[PDB]
Amino acid sequence: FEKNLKDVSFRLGSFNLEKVENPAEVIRELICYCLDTIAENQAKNEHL
Amino acid sequence: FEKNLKDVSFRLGSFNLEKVENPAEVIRELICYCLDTIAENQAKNEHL
Repeated sequence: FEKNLKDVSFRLGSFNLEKVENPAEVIRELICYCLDTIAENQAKNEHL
Repeated sequence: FEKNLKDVSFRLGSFNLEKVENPAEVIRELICYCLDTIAENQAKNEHL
């Protein structure tokens, strides 16, 4: 990825990543994080 | 699906599902809505 400016452009960062075997387990943890973090905030929103 | 009491399960209903042809895509939509629903209730929390 790079920081694009008005008619000049320069390098920001890069990762030589290495993928993994579990598309599902990854997506599960992402969804579970959201649904938990959602729910805790609606509890706080009631209390406040 | 079923409800359990009197130490046994009791069917409440049934569905014909169909396996979905575009799996990763409806998953995309779902995690977008969840990331929104975090951010929305988080914004309400800060205000409260």
